[PDB]
Amino acid sequence: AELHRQIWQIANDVRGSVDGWDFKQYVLGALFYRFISENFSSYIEATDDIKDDAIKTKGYFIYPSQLFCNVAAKANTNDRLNADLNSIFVAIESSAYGYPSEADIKGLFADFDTTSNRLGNTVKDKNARLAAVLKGVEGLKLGIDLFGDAYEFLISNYAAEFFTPQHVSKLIAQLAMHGQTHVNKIYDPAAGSGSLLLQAKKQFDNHIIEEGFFGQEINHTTYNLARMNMFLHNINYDKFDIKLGNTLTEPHFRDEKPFDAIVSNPPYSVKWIGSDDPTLINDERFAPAGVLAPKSKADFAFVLHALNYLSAKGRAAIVCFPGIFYRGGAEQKIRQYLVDNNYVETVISLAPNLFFGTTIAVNILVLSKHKTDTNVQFIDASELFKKETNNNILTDAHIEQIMQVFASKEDVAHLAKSVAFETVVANDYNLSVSSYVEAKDNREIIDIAELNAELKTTVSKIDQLRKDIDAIV
Amino acid sequence: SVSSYVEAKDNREIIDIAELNAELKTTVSKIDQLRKDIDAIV
Amino acid sequence: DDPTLINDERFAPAGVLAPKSKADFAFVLHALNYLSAKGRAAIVCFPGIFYR
Amino acid sequence: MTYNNVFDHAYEMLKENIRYDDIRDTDDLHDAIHMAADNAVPHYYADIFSVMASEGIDLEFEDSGLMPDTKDVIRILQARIYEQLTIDLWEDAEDLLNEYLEEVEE
Amino acid sequence: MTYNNVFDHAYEMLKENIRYDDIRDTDDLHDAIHMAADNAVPHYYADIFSVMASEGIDLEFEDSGLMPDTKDVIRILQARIYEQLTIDLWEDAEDLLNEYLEEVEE
Amino acid sequence: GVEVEWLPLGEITKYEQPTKYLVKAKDYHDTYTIPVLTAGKTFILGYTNETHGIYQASKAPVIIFDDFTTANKWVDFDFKAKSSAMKMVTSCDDNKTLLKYVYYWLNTLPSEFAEGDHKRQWISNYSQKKIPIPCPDNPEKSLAIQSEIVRILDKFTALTAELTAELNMRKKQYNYYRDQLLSFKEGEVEWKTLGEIGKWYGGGTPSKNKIEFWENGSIPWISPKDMGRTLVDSSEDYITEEAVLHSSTKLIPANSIAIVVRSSILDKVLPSALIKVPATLNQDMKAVIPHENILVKYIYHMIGSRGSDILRAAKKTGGSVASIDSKKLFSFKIPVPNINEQQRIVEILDKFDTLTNSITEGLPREIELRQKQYEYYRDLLFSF
Repeated sequence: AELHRQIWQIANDVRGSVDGWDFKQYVLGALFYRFISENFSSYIEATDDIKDDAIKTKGYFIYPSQLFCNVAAKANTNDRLNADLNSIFVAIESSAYGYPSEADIKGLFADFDTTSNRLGNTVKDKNARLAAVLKGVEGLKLGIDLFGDAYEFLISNYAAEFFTPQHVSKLIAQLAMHGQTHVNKIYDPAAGSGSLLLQAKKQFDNHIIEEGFFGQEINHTTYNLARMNMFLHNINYDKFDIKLGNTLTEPHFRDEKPFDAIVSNPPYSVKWIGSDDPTLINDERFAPAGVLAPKSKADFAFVLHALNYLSAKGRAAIVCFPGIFYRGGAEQKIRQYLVDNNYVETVISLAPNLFFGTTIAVNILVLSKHKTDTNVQFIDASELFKKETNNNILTDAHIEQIMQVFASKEDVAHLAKSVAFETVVANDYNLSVSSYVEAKDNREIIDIAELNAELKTTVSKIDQLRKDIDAIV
Repeated sequence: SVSSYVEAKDNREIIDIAELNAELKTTVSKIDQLRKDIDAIV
Repeated sequence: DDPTLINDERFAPAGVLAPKSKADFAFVLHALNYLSAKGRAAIVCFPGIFYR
Repeated sequence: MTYNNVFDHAYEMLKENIRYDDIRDTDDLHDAIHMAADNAVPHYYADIFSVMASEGIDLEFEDSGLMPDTKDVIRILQARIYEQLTIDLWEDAEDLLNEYLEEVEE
Repeated sequence: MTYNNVFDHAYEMLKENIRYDDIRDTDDLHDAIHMAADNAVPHYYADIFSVMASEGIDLEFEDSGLMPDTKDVIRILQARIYEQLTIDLWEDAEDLLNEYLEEVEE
Repeated sequence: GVEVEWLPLGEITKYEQPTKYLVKAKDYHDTYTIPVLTAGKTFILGYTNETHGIYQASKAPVIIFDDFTTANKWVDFDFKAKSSAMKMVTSCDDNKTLLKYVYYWLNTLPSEFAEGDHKRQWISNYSQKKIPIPCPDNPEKSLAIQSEIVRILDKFTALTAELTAELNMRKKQYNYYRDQLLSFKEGEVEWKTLGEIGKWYGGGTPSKNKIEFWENGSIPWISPKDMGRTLVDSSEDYITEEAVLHSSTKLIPANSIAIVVRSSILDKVLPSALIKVPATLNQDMKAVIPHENILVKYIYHMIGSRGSDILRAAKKTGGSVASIDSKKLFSFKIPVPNINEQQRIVEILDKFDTLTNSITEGLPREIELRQKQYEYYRDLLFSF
């Protein structure tokens, strides 16, 4: 785009030419180091120094330790490292990431900068490689809040295996919002990356600041990129945490809180053996379920985790699988427990694909604790221009169609509508029976196609006649 | 190979023994036209 | 050629060399050097030769 | 991601549908095979092609009625996965009927 | 076995057909692309599915005339490989014409 | 029918899975005998029909295809296969159903059956309900008043079957009848080489990255996905008039013909069509215009009759997905007679295939319109 395209090209130059999972770590370290280089400069110049020195304060060091918590030195940054091009040797960054990550006092979010590993074959191959890589990194066009914006595509460089497409982020943001300007936001089990966590409050920071962003995820490098994701995008410091571990086996905080909004995105085949092998039969959140979740359908364990941590003022916004009729005897009654009260507010389907090789659409379940109580299944399949989302990725106003459907129970022909509570007690509580409104219904007329066919047969008779005449040349 | 490829599974048809067969098909088809046209009115 | 394989003994009367991705017939020009007057070679190839 | 990886998920969902539904019929549990094996197929592109590049499965059908005669190549591959898994779960159901229903007597 | 592995063989056979035939025409060298790119596709099952599981290539055609409307799924995959390689060799031939024919002046 | 009541489907219906199958033999050539009936086009090649645990397909059950579809319906005609996903529908009661009747009624509800989008199994849903039944006239005259209407439906299904049979025999006899006439011509007709009848044009293909060259336009584009027809007047693709700046194409006149040279031949018969608009075609096929000594219909029907030998002439060209060379397609001689033996015999063979060929001036205008109004007569007859 405007500067998406130029920095896009200069950054996609760096991707060559081997498996990018390993040297993407060096790319992350270089861009993270440059963001530190300019963030700490933006603090200390708020016009003195173009370049710095090695000061020995230990008090002026410890003032941003409680305030920004990136305390290495003054002159160990990327604007100051560019004097040392191909600096022998490569792993001085392994020293240059250690003393900023001392971080015992206070409030670390450290034990974190182990991205830049050591491979490599020898030390000089690493030296020439990171010299060329830092040459390409500093060679990026700087310009100033958009500096992590190309880093957006750096989190989606693999997805053109599981992060988010941005229209879904804006959808779940506009479904968790709004009208609940109260403590707090936000909580996230199966956080993945902080992409879907971003555009809710990054657009709506001026709405209200309330509290921190609460994440938890499994994979270690995904844990690292997630905990740098909201770091690089000019978000604050204090309670913006992602913990490590399975959210099912290790949820915390238990006490904090019945929240006001949560977002998530679960992957398929995140299984766990029921029902149960662990002590989650006797937990604090699956006693509402009664029967518990089976192995290969571990998605609804997240939504039974969801009603634990949510207040009746607040609402939910999560996503699920369309691959459902009843999901065994141990989940038909779980869908019965979901529809047993007005737990579910709305459900919204999408259109295939507009993803990265799925190729099917998704379910989107929006929940609260609020009595109306009609299970309004406001699905959509067209449109939903599901070919490409590049129609104004900043402000599409495509959710304005959905928010307009969200306004007051829109009974729109060839679109979903407000369906009753006991319209779905007749079905086996599926999604969607209603509505799927009846396109391409075509029928005919008695006599129009037959006097035509009579004229066609009279053409065929004279065809037979000059067939019989022209048997002799 | 092009050579030799000696002339297996090669087939032709018949000139005019199948035209009076299709003509008998059409003489069935005339009363088929009539059985559609009469039964088109209930 | 970059190497000396133009002037080798198994390529004395034949013709110009075999390129890189179509290196099948280098084995068969290697073949009929290592054969007597009496016996015979039995080699296998891709079908898709028009003239390659 | 081999064929055995998908076969393990289909195996465990078959054990779910036999176990927690407590069905003691061959035909209804083969309808449960129609439930479970269709729900155990992968959905990513590369996760399908990794099973297709693995052993066990071949390219060609036996019933061409599983093929939509169109550009839907991934539907054809998914139907081949479904067919191989339904054959293996014919054998697996004929095992697990007399393996499991003798076990649940208590 | 990525897409780039097959693209390197097609690249080198294109350089052969431009180089050792010494053709200075766009259309005849695109017929040489029709020669070389069709001869650089793999033939093993897993070596095709590894390229299909790799990046670059997608599933869907642009011309459905490359598809034999039948059970020949591997022909469809091979035609998709051929189509992606012919597009990349459109770009590669428009590079290597003015890259190579300026070089051979001696 | 005096009394009409709606009844559930599964009340008078026995549904069953197919029996156990192991029918993966490695060769199932046409020398065998069983009809292997599948979904879509309901015929794959034969197999030996006895002692395989075969269900043997007795006097009138019906089937359903398939998982994800539940819409394809075929009469089990005489005695056929059980082809490994044929889920069987029959009836316990025999004195009411006569389940070719419920075959004739099951295809009357396109409401849910025209929506195949998601991955589900729908067995219980059509297993429930509904059906219109002449109950409570049972068993006195329930099927007796159904006899007239099943006579209507059976004669009309017979109309469709005989039209397909006479179209088959018409195309068979016509394909060989093109070539006692007009062939082996003597004596002696000039064996004029192709390409000496007119400067025919190659083709050309733009790259499809530029949206300005691709999004709009009115010049018709010819690709072999749009081919396989006869007498193409337009196609799916219209290309931009600006895009001929770098299309590498030639604008051909409005009485042209076109011929595929890629991947249609080397397996089956190459198609051809009279292209009537000034259009452009791709790299993968060729445009033929003849020059003034002729009628273009004569060259068209000449190639359309001699296709089975001009595919033989340069058949292999290696084991490629690429195909027949340009030179051996260029170097074939066709008999080109005097002017009196062009227009008369081409009006003969042109009137004959403008009897046959789709669509306008053809038999499908009869056939699909009969199908449409047959379905509408079914829907009009089946109300209360």
